[PDB]
Amino acid sequence: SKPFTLPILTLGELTNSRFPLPIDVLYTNPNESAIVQCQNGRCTLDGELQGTTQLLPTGICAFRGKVTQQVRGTHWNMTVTNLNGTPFDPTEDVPAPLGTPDFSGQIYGVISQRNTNLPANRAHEAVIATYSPKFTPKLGNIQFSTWETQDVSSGQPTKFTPVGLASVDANSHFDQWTLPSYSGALTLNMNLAPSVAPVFPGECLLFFRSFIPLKGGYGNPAIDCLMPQEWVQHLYQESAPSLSDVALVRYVNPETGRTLFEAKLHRNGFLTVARNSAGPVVAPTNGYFRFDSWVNQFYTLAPM
Amino acid sequence: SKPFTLPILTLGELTNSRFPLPIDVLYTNPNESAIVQCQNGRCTLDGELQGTTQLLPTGICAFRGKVTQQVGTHWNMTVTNLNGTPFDPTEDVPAPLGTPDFSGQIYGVISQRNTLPANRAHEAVIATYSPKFTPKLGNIQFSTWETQDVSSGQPTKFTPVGLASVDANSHFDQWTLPSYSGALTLNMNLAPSVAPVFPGECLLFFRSFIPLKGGYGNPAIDCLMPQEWVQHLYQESAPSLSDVALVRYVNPETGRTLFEAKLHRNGFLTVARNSAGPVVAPTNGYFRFDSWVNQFYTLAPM
Amino acid sequence: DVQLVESGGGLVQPGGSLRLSCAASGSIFSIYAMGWYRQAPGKQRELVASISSGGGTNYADSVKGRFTISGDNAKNTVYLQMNSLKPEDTAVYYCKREDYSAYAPPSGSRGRGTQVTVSSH
Amino acid sequence: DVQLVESGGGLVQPGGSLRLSCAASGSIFSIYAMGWYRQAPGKQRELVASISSGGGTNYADSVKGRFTISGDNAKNTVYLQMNSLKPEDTAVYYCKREDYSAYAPPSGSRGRGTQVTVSS
Repeated sequence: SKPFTLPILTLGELTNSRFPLPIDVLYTNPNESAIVQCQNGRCTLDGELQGTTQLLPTGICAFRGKVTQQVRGTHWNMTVTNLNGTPFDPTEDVPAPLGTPDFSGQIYGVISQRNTNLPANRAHEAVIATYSPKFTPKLGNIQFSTWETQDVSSGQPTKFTPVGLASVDANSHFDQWTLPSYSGALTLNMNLAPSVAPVFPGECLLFFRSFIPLKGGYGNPAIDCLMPQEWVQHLYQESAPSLSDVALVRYVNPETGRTLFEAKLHRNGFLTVARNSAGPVVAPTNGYFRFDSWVNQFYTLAPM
Repeated sequence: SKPFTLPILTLGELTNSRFPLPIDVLYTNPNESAIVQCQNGRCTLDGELQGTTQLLPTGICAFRGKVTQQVGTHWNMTVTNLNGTPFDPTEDVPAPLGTPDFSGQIYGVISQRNTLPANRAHEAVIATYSPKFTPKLGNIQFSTWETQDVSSGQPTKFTPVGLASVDANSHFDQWTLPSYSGALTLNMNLAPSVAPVFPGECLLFFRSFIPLKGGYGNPAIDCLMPQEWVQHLYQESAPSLSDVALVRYVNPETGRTLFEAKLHRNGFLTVARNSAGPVVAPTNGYFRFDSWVNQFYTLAPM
Repeated sequence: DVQLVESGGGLVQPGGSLRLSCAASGSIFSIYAMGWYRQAPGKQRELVASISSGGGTNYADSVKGRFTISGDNAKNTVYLQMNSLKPEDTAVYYCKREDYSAYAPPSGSRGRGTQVTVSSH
Repeated sequence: DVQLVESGGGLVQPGGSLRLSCAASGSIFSIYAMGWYRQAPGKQRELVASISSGGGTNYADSVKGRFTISGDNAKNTVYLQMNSLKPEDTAVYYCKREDYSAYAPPSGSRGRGTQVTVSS
């Protein structure tokens, strides 16, 4: 009969659960036509992790494994393991190794190696195209490209540290709501966290939005997550039984005690608000969500 | 009086608070000669952040600001607070929160988004031992392999990845603090040094291995408490009921106590151990808070 | 353990107006939603209007613009102002309340209902 | 409150041995530490030996190797086996217990003490 709670961390004290970034703004977009079915940052209110969601902030969009060999530039093939170093078992009921990126694009980062007295080391910038046919993490194998042409070692322990995107040009295929093909071509994704949507008229999804760095080119790309990584960590530990399908939360200014607005926090781990407008939410950065009650569909959210 | 608690996260579900890394092993070194006074990952048991400690995992050893000019290829950068507000040197902190708390050549990526905006990113190195490393004065320097493609007066972010080198001339020492105001000025508002005050006891560390850009080595970063503990203690703000909390490292699968430790009120662990090196323990183990004790309690040998 | 006392039922000339009131007492919670359902003769129950403690309101499309729901929190009472009534609004009107808690599932209560008849006769 | 019942005091021939016992009852907690202090004539209080619920033990340097402390948890009792006693061990021996909780500060109790005389 443990009471349900949320972290009392403010917006400026929260981290994106789909990419290692601080939360920048709250965001809505009712006109979104795409299916919202991200796999990272997915956790039920009673603490069940879903999709490819794991607890470490360092784990998000990260890869561990070993380069097997070199294969449009300098490309490398890499077997991927679980983040804890154990081999990935494709027969597990997960879409891909936990922490695998859940969107289409050219993910920019650093590949580093420490060889199996003192071991030798190297690190270089790298790009992983998650839309590519050779992106098959569910099969335990992915590909990455480097500006560096030769200084990558085969058969040695390898780590990918995500930094941002390589590009958001048309030919870079950045779409945050398009899932990768985890097993590659002509196979379907499996064990996916369910899609999310508002089921009541006048409501839209509320996102925690972070802006993502770019290696080059023009753009201000953003990543929207359903719940911050701190919420995932919190919900998992508490494992508080959900007493309805919807928790009523209020976004509160602690300095004034004023309720800026209220939202529904749904069982599958996402928020909805009564808002017609799209774009960022004008609110103080020291604001936070407060859990006030378990409600049902008879409760109607006040307009935002 | 709100009860004191710890996160029930296991060792493999924890992150280093001095560098953005997963916790790899528990570690002791009784023969350590250096003074242990790290500034990140510092939090009292009742939730008071100290040193340069802030809550975001993305904030650890990160910098935010603007490049002023070029000075290999070196660049000068004014540093702000991580939330984008200007750093006020008169605040009672050693440096902007998140500032690196050790000597070395920190390797990472500098990225810029112009005030659709243009973008660029390049690998960079920050020498924290350098005279021109003055975050307390709102100014630091970084070097790049790239010779020209860095823009002045544009918003700049540093994403830490690892170390550039641990060679002798790279001056890596995890227990040597930077000179935050540079030469001939003393660090101020530092989190206090930590040590065992009881014979037969040594510090217990959460150890993470840190990547290298090149060269030979297996360098590690030891923190007093993982970042998740900092976040947890800060939110709870539970009153400390004595000066030492007794914690047990528990195997949840078997219910067995592997060992016990003292969690000191200033936020660090000690154990009764004669040996140095990693601690042989399951990675699904976790620390469990069992009671508030005092100096009359003697820890069982590890 | 919540009690609802309804009032304001009766016969009304078409084009006229009526005001329904529902007062809640007993084990009520600060967070709640109160509303009205109706059952027309030879028909099933349908939502008319509801109001929530946060200030949100919900209306059936059939009564939008004619009916207004509101509340006086001091009296723990909600009101249904029914204007521009037509014969098709003839029904039994039921008061419904959901009481919400952080520590328990939602708890529901309902009223006995009041007859509202709209006719020229 | 907690009560401590001491026993085992008296006169002992030098080189001989003595066993002290302290039994705790009342509002005791599962996590604890029990120990002995002593006060020699014309001297101040000193720690002799203590034992903690986790199994850790602490000894004064003056009695290391001669004295052994132990406990029987079923009886909530600790024992001090004092071997190879010498005249300088002559003192009043006091039992001390600290009871520990997750929800309260440490609570202390103490015993009346027993006289141990080593001579002739």
